[PDB]
Amino acid sequence: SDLPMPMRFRHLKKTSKEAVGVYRSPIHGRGLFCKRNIDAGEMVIEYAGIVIRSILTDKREKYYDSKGIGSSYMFRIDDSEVVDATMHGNAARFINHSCEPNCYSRVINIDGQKHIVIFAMRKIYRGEELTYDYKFPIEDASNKLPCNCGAKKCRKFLN
Amino acid sequence: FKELDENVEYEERESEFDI
Amino acid sequence: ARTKQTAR
Amino acid sequence: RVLLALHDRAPQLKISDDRLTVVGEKGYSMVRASHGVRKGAWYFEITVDEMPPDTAARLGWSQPLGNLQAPLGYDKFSYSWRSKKGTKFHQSIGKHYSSGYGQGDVLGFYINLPESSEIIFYKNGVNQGVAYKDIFEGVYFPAISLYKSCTVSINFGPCFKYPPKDLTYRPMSDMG
Ligand SMILES: Nc1ncnc2c1ncn2[C@@H]1O[C@H](CSCC[C@H](N)C(=O)O)[C@@H](O)[C@H]1O
Ligand SMILES: [Zn+2]
Repeated sequence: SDLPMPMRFRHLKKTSKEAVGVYRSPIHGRGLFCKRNIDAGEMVIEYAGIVIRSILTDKREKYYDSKGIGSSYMFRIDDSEVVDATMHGNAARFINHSCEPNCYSRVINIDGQKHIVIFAMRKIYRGEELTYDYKFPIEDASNKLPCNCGAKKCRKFLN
Repeated sequence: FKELDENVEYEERESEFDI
Repeated sequence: ARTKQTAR
Repeated sequence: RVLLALHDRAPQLKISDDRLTVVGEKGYSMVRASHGVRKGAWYFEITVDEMPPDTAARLGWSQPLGNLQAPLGYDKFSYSWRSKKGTKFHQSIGKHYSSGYGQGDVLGFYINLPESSEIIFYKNGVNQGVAYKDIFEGVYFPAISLYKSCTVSINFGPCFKYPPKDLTYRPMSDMG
């Protein structure tokens, strides 16, 4: 059968420091790179941060532009919770977006609390840069970030 | 940012939503 | 409220 | 239940199975408690069970980033009270605070973090004066550092040996 999810998760914590590394990316700035081959469906890294109620996102975003931070590191769990990695987080902050991603995100349930965990969509080999579809909500023509993932089937924008 | 390894749950103060 | 998402 | 922390400790410290007594080993090394505080007024006690010749202790509060292999008060993350001469140490600067404490003394540690922040140390129930005012913002843990093989024992509450007079607080045991 399958491994109990909370064991998978501890194993993730223990090994993810050794499988991934932060380097400069051809996609944008810095990113997360695979350091040893990861099999498909294996946990890669958790999107660690501060778990806040959904009603606190809009207040925090405004105070984030009072500090002039460019990018947003808030990553939504469900309708009522969001992980805020802006000031507190791990290497998963650097995972860039792609339209041909090798990773996907999903929410998991461990002891009542919920975590966002990045899973290997395929077998990923060493030297690859780890990416997932950010799935930003579409916006209008203004406040539109072009996408430089280099994919043959790029959407040309993050949103 | 400050590096972190497990999730921390934000503990709101009583006056969290106040002006 | 531009948060990354798990699904639409 | 609030104890001395299991992993968050220098590994050379000899901690007892109860997780409330600790012996030192060689150079100054730290151990924090399992629980910390972010707001309010909190208190705990430390008893110096045994302080052999050429042994010292620096006790107080630390943020999670305080260096485990350094005396309490070595960096910006911790404020300490030294058994030798009663000196107070923060960011490795020691200043005149009070008289020293030794074997048998029961020491008191008060912190206040209102939502005006203060650190006050007690010697057998007696206020030794305010040590630090308007301290850094963060989570503060009870912390012990020892220089050589002294023994101390920590008491988080609910009942303290020398409850300070006219001071309002909650025992750290409330955190558990
Ligand atoms: N595919 C992509 N093309 C261009 N920029 C991208 C991108 N994916 C992510 N980014 C940028 O990276 C930010 C997310 S934080 C991700 C880490 C970032 N690359 C860094 O060097 O720190 C977004 O705000 C976006 O501006
Ligand atoms: Zn693209």
